[PDB]
Amino acid sequence: IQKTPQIQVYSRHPPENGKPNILNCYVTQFHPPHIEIQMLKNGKKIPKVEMSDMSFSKDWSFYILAHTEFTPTETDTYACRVKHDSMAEPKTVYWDRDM
Amino acid sequence: PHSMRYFETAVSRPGLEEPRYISVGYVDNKEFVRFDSDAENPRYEPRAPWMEQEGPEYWERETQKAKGQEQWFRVSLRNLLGYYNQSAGGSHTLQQMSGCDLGSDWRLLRGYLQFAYEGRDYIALNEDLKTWTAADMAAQITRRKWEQSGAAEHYKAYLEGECVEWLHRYLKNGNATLLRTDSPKAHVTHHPRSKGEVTLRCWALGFYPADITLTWQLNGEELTQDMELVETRPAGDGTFQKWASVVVPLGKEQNYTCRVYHEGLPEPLTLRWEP
Amino acid sequence: SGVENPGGYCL
Repeated sequence: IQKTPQIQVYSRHPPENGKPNILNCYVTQFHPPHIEIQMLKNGKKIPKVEMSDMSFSKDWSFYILAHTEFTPTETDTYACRVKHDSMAEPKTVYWDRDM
Repeated sequence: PHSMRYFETAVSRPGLEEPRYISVGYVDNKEFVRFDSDAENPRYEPRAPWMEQEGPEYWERETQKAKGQEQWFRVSLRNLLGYYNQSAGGSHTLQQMSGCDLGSDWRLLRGYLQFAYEGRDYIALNEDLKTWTAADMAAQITRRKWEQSGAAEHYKAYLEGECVEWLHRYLKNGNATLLRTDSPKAHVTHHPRSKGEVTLRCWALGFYPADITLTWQLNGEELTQDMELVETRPAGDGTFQKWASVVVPLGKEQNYTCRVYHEGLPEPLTLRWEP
Repeated sequence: SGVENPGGYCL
């Protein structure tokens, strides 16, 4: 039995174009624990994505937090791509400053 | 109320004998210690500033216990493979959650000891700390075997003694940190949704602890249904974030108000959309 | 301080 990951992509601080911030990709609710996460700027993998250590919640499902430095702008796009055995293909979720 | 929990995971690796073992300790839901067998030099490490108070003896003892848990999980993983008639190779998971909750009277309120296999309930110790609850047939085998060994007494003694003893110590040691709050910084955003309708999103950021309540009101009434509430998420710096939105008729944004409730707020906030 | 699962009491 496999649980499909839930994914939230958001910034640590409210976003202002041109100002340095931190981009988060919080992945939860999945099983098995093996998972592969990439954070992208314009469809290009971002170099230093820090990965928090793995943990699990009271319902046994696993979670983890990937994050990296980024400077939001008007036209650059950001996303988090998650590859997991629960899905037939990698899932890509775009950063939406309104969320 | 207060609590302490140790969440442990052992994962079988195809083509390897020793499983990947990870243990994380929590006090009031905040990570304070961690052990990972994949580290260069497997050792329990402090994860909260107030744990730097513990001497080298503490870490030594804890690290030894981890080495023991690794072997227990290793042998147990092997057993379950037979109980379920699973093919060799493949990867499997075994998890455990143990700990205690203290009430307002700071006295013991309850102990916990639960195991899960493949991310699903396997066997758990009942609140009496004497009987076991097996979730399926395979688990009944383990239950029957443990009823004979008085395995429960062992766990009962840890949950009513050691668990209680250290939770009080950690609470005393990390008091200024664990008991603090960071009240939320909130605001309301306005967004287009569709023909004559817009979304009002009420944000709550940088708060701590995680517990919080956000509500929307139209004409003095609560909007439970019609309100979209995201899942609380970490900012990454120790604080949390959450927002709640509602879709509203364009030209009536002012008729809606957001309320924010949090331990760091002696009085709840009241916000409105502000053009 | 974590719990120690009894050595002779595996699943």
